Amino acid sequence: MAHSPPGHHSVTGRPSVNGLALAEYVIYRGEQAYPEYLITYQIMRPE
Amino acid sequence: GTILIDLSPDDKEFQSVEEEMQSTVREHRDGGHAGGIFNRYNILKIQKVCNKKLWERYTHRRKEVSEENHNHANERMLFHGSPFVNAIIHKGFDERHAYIGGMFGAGIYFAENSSKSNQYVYGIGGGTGCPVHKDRSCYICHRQLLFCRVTLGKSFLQFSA
Ligand SMILES: O=c1[nH]c(-c2ccc3n[nH]cc3c2)nc2ccccc12
Ligand SMILES: [Zn+2]
Repeated sequence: MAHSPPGHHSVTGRPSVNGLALAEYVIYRGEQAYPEYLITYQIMRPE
Repeated sequence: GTILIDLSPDDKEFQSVEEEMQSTVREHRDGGHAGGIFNRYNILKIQKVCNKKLWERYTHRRKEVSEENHNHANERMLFHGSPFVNAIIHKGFDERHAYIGGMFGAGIYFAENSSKSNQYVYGIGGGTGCPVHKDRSCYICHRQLLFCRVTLGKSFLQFSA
């Protein structure tokens, strides 16, 4: 893995074209996330 | 060390996690190529992931980050999709779970949009789709996402397409 930018713990990817997109985030240390919920699902075919 | 506890659909915790999953679906610029064509999910199960060692690893790091950032962990709840979700829940996140070729460098990527993480369930770009039918838009096969607690601390803001 890379390092975070100096003086930062993560990167925020702010969407700047698609006005409907929400943010995406990057961490560089595995210890900075805990997998709290496991969700089992199907995608649904639109009507 | 990991145990999985089923949540009941009647539990407020199941309901609030389902709502986050459903309400953060969006359309994607690939027309559904990677993740499939859908507006919503059929949630089959939600389980709490309980691992004392992994939790302590997380909270230890959270305190370090917090003390470097005026007592602010900047903790978020975010989605993660990966072919390795079964390894993550048993061993935690590490360098093997990084997106080496990601837009923001080799790190572990998380999304606010559940449908963004859904694009990675079968690999980068949806890989070859589901194991059974090789269909990235499979409506039959069962998928898994993680809804994760993530410490951002001081986050570097990247404006981007
Ligand atoms: O949930 C995500 N997983 C992944 C992901 C997960 C595991 C991977 N292994 N190799 C590449 C990966 C990408 N990338 C994302 C990028 C942006 C937003 C969310 C995600
Ligand atoms: Zn399938």
